[PDB]
Amino acid sequence: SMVACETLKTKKMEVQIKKNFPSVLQYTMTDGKVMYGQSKDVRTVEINGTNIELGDDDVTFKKVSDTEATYTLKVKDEAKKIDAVITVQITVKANQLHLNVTKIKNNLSEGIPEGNGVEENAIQTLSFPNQSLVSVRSSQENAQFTGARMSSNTQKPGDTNFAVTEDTNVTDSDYTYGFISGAGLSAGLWSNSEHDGTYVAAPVRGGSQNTRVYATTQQTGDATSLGLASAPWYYHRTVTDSKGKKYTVAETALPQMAVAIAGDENEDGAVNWQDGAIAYRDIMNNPYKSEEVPELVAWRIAMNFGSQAQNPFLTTLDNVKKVALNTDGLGQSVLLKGYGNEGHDSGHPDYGDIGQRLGGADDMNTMMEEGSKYGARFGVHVNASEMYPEAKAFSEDMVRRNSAGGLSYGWNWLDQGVGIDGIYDLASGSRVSRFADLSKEVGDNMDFIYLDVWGNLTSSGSEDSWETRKMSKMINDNGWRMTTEWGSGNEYDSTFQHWAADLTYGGYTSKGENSEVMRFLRNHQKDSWVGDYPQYGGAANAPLLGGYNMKDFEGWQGRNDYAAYIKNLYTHDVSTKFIQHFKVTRWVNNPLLTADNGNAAAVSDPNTNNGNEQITLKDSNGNVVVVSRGSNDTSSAAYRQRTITFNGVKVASGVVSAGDGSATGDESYLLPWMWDSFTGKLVKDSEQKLYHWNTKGGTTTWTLPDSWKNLSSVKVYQLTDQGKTNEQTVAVSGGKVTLTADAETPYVVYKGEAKQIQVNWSEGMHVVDAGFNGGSNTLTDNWTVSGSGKAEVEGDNNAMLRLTGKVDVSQRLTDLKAGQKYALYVGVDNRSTGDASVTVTSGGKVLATNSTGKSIAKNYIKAYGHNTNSNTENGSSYFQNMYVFFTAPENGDATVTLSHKSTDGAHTYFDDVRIVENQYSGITYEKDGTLKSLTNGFENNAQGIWPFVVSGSEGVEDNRIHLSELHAPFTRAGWDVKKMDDVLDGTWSVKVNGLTQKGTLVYQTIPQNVKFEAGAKYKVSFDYQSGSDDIYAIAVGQGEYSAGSVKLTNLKKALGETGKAEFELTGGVNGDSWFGIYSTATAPDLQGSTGNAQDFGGYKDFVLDNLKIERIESQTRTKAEAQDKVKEIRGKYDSKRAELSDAAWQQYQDTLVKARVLINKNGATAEDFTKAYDILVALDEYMKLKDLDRKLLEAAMDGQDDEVRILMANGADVNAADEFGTTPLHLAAFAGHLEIVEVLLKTGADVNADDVLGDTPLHLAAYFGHLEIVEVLLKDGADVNAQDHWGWTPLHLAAWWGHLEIVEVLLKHGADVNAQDCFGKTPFDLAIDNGNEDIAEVLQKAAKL
Amino acid sequence: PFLALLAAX
Ligand SMILES: [Cl-]
Ligand SMILES: [Cl-]
Ligand SMILES: [Cl-]
Ligand SMILES: [Cl-]
Ligand SMILES: [Mn+2]
Ligand SMILES: [Mn+2]
Ligand SMILES: [Mn+2]
Ligand SMILES: [Mn+2]
Repeated sequence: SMVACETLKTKKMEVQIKKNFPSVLQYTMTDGKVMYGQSKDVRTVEINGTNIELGDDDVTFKKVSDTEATYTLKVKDEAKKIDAVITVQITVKANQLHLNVTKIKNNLSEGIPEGNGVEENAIQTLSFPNQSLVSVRSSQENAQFTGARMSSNTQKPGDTNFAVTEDTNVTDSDYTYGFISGAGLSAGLWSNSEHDGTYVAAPVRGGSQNTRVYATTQQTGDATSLGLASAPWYYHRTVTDSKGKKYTVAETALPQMAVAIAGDENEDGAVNWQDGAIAYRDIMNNPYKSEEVPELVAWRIAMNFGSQAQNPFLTTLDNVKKVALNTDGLGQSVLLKGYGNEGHDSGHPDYGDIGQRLGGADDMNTMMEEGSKYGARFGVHVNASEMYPEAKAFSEDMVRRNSAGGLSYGWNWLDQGVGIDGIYDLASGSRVSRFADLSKEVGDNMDFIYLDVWGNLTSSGSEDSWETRKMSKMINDNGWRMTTEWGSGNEYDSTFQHWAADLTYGGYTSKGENSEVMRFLRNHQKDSWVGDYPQYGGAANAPLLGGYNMKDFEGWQGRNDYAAYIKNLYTHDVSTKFIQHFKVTRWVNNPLLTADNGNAAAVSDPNTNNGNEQITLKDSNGNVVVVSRGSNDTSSAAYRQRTITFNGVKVASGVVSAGDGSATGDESYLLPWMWDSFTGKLVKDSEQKLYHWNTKGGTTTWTLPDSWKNLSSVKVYQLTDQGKTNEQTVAVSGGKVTLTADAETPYVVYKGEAKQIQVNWSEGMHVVDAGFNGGSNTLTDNWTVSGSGKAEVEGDNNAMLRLTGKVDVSQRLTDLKAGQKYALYVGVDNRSTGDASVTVTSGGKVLATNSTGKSIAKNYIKAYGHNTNSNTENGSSYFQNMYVFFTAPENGDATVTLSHKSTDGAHTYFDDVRIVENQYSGITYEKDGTLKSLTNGFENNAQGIWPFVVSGSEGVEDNRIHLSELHAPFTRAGWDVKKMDDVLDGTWSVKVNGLTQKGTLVYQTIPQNVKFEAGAKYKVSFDYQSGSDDIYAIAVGQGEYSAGSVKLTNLKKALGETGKAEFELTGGVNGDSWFGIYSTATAPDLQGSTGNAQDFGGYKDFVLDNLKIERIESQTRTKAEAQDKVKEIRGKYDSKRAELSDAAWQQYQDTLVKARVLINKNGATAEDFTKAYDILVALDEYMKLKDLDRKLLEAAMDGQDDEVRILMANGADVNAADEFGTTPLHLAAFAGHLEIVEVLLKTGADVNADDVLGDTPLHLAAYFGHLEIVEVLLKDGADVNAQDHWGWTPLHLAAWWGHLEIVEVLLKHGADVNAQDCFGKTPFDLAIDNGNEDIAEVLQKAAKL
Repeated sequence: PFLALLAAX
């Protein structure tokens, strides 16, 4: 009663606690060992940064039971506006002691006012300065401290290990983790503190800097005592948004902290942080759903972008089944980047808007539900830092503004991104409500959230651990596992970092967590470490625990190589995941830790593995894994040699193939995969299996696990994208097996005969095997083939249907809704002159059909599986979607047929048969089945910009063309600095963002989408908005786009007000006519806008809506008029044979011969005579413009100034070019015709035009040395550092051709003197070979500056 | 006259 101390007891320890303060005097373990707490009378409580010392009257004590005591602390300071009552609980269980703040009463406040209003006098922070919950002294045997801080740098360890001596002096030294050891005991301190502090290396904030342990020294008699305390806790924090508005936000959780006292837990004869770390796992926070991390063998990204629907959800489910077959059912983790709105970086931050063109929430739920049966987990990429005007969440309150009141702009790509006010988004409850919208859609089906960019300071200048903890909480509260971008981010709750798992990003300073303490504690809970990537060195040079190496094959950054994806899983990820099924118990001889980097007391042992690195791991059943390094010397070939043992038996050995792709290794393994792909429980003894891999290929012998020792044989299967193949029965003798393996080929070993994993391809897709993933057998079991030709499944990467000759491939459609409207589209690449078709039939009769002749447009969709960088045939891909539209029959009898009509040997490729509900009804046909009219408001587009297809203005790219969406007023002209409407009519339009000055096609129709019959006339019209005059043009062409072979009509500015365009088109003789939008060489008028306003304004954009194409009546012609038109054309051009290109004459003869076929056919009609006449009229206007172009080239070359002015007035194109790209400007600059150069530039000639060799007019101005022409070109915007085919800048051609004063002019305008030719030649080296002495010394003076 | 035949001289 009078005694100022009490005792709490467990079966493991007795703790003496003080009655006048929640402090421990000491912990006494059952064996008599003692650990100190706070030996001194320290009664400090910090509130809001003010230290208050408590007296006897400020504390009441109550011993609740033998395991618990409660304290009531009166914490008061009138001068600092603090009057609080803190209730503190101390509880003990086993070797653990918990200290919890269970109640905080503020006497100076009524609470947080509604809506998170400011709470005056709020208790914002709380801590117990120098509480010393556990402590060690310099007088104790082997007294030491081990601490960890965040490091994303492979060369800078995050740990410190030092002896605690009389000279140790620290005051609130902060760490993520801190452990003290001394006198045979070790302990770590755990806290839920959101404090941010000291770190070793990190490129971002976002929870990277969370330090929760404070170490402080004090004198205890003649010894120095080092004590551990919790870092401060946030309670009711007051924050400010980007507009100056203040809020008080309640605590994420109440303050909590704990210690766990360890003896020699790993039984190795030494007591250090590792023993404390083993006990620490019993008290530490564990990231939500971290127990499934060892199961996630196959991580990858499935991408959608720019309205294209490259990866609809039901296709993602088929790719999950393909990976399940190839890995024998290992767990997967599929990150859906672009699951929402129009795709990736569209619709942020509308978390609940699931991409309707992908199949919406219904297909997403089917993919998640069915995928989970194959151990596949799914998650979505979200952004809480940047938003687009189209998102319904976009509002003035959501907008982050700068100190001047302007928008905090983000990135412009498809649309202009704007920063989100992170503090407003949290304190208003907006973000959590948007996550609730997504929760209503996915229920409990979704595994995780991937939070992009958090920590890069785009939402505010803070994004601290407190904000990150609340962000992770609102996500975990919906049943979602937390994952994020940056390697160092969110130490508290993240189970995956993209910049840790994908080792190629960021470089050596910005990878996963480089800490032995953190990885010892949590390797099994996260994919947030440093894997093998030897060019980074240090931590990335063959980590013994491996580390996740992530590759993709579904479009992310153009990644499409399935074989490389699977090879990578077996090379690094199977052993990494195997190791994660065990927890580290011992880690000695770490070569990254030295006396020089603050780790003199690092855990060492010369009697373990020759004094080289070794890690021991164990599971809860007592299974033991030992991972050993061959040598600790990085110069030794043995540094990268690793052996893995499972229960004393070797299961892996050798050097892994370098994680950076630089060198193949020799590693082989026979890993026992004992777990299921769901919760990771042990599978039944009979279905236990082994995975075999042999990097170089060959024969290796292995000792089987103990439970296999009495078998006489095993079954071995080679794993492919079809599952288990090539079964072999391999004898077992003396419990050993010998395996012959091909290089880099996976095998699975079973005790007896194994069954094939059952796969029903394309569930929910209305056809079986819509992606041709079922091998050759799919053409027997699923699709029916008929005809004399050939149908085969081709392609070692993304398999396709390949047709040759006359062949039909059919399949009945299932699960259609009778009477409902459907679109059916299929990817088609036709290399044949004969038609490739898609037909839907019902009871023998045709409901819908469509065809394409030879494909004319290459595929430039980077996230798509058959873009032109994927080699469908001959190093290209012309894959484009071909649509049919039908109403599902009442009889429920519908069949799709894919066919090749011609009997030639050329190929047709098909892939991804997609049957989708769709209400589009804008096509009308003539009685013959030809086009009568096509209208499109883009309101019912199944995907893409149909009837247009993205062209090559940006090469294979995540193309800056998509379907724009209405969200007034933010998407309309007049909001902020925006001058163009995103949408012209309804909710959707086709938008082109900033594709100015490309001098090439942006998008075009193709015949499979809109067929223009040979000789027929069509009126085409559309509504548009264009940012400036003549930046975009209407293009009309025939066949595959060829520069010079198209008709261009510049469009005038329509900025903020919708313009109307209309023109006529006559179909070309080959049925391959098209129209599109073209980016000219004309510079946009930015109207004095600067910075982000140049992109957000719309000056460089083009929006198109309400397309209308209609067949029109043409004046009727007789056979005689058509024949006379032939004679007129022949009289005008038959003589110009020599005056024409060999290709120009053949194109002329082709049109002529084909027009005559129409005229002279037996039974021809007035329609044929009219078509032949219209074809000849179009041919006439084309040949007449070609002649004016070559006459303008001749007049610019020969210096006929008057001829140039009159030729352009008649119709010569100022940007005309010969077969080799030589323009009139190239010709006048080379010839020295200054006035012609100026007139051409005034008319709109492209100053930076390239010829086939990359030579610009400025390059050609250096052959003779025209000084005045170089000045004019430079003044008009010529690139002074333009490099041609041989790497020569204009400076290299002037010095090589010996023209001194041109060089002087080039050097003045900013021609970088450091620039190197295709050889090792600077402009100085070019003058040495041509005697240009005065040039050499002049640029030598400029280079020294 | 583009670079090809110009270089050749
Ligand atoms: Cl070496
Ligand atoms: Cl090797
Ligand atoms: Cl072709
Ligand atoms: Cl459509
Ligand atoms: Mn030990
Ligand atoms: Mn396929
Ligand atoms: Mn529209
Ligand atoms: Mn958009």
